[PDB]
Amino acid sequence: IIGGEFTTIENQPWFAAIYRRHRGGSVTYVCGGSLISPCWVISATHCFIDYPKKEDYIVYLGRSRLNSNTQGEMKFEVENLILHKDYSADTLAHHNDIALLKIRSKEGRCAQPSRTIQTIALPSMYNDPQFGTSCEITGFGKEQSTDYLYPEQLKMTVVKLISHRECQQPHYYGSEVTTKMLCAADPQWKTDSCQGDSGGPLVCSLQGRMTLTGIVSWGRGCALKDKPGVYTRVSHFLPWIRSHTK
Ligand SMILES: N=C(N)c1ccc2cc(C(=O)Nc3ccc(CN)cc3)ccc2c1
Repeated sequence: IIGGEFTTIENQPWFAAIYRRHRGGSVTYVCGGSLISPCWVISATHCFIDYPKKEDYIVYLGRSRLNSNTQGEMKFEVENLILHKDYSADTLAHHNDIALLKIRSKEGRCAQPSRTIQTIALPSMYNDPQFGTSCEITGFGKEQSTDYLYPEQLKMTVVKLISHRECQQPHYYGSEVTTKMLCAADPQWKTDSCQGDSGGPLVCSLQGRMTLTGIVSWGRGCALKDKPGVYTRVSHFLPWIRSHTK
């Protein structure tokens, strides 16, 4: 997250921290995710497509720092890694950038909701917020495009949704951004999601309900003028999510 503020997991309890175990035992941070039900985390296929072995992943719920075993956190392995069959990547645009991780503890259990571990509601069909609405993003991603380390403490920020007509302007993304994608950015271009925030949530308060409107997917650079963050429009994928979690 470029700009924004530092936060803790009690303010983002649906946030899942996803790591990968390498041959030799080293563990590194991969992407964010969101808890949609006790056994299921939703994220972005681009985070996993190059290393599609479910046994390699470690998922934490209730974790506030990259390298601290936060009090109340829960550690899981991935029982099922479901990638969207029509996923693809263009130079900038990522298509069908959505994945599901069925989680299980070493005892064979799913998440136990608590003050620091909670689900996030899915949106309803054809009902996304209007352009100009403020939404929040969360993640352990880069603080500056030039950084190589990620921040130790979880971050969040707030951005505004941008219309499809505006996002398709020539100086924005033209025809590369589709109706299955949602743009969001800062009008002053000072805060945005960045590398390492992929798969994490774009949460919008809509009609009084905190909703998982988007999943961090792609963008040209980070916090660049006329280059919004681009998010998978979760409402389009409700049939796919329902069918793959039954
Ligand atoms: N401007 C944004 N909001 C934004 C939003 C998301 C971003 C994602 C990546 C990134 O590194 N993506 C990526 C894509 C595919 C693969 C798999 N090879 C790995 C990483 C890099 C920069 C990003 C910037």
